Amino acid sequence: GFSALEPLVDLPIRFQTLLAAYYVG
Amino acid sequence: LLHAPATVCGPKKSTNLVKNKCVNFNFNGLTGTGVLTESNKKFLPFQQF
Repeated sequence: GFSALEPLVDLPIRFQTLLAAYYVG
Repeated sequence: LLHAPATVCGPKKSTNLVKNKCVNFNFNGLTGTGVLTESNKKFLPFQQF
């Protein structure tokens, strides 16, 4: 499937996650 | 004039909208000359130009 990713928020100024089956690219 | 690229925004001196004549427009970054008619094209909520 094809789906374009719209901008969510641009913020002016080791990766972990918490709660699964998540990917990482 | 260092560290992050800080923006201090600026003055907000807005004028009335022009219906149909050749005027000089300053649309918050865009400068030119033309007629500002109404539109039928539909934009997106994140798209500005």
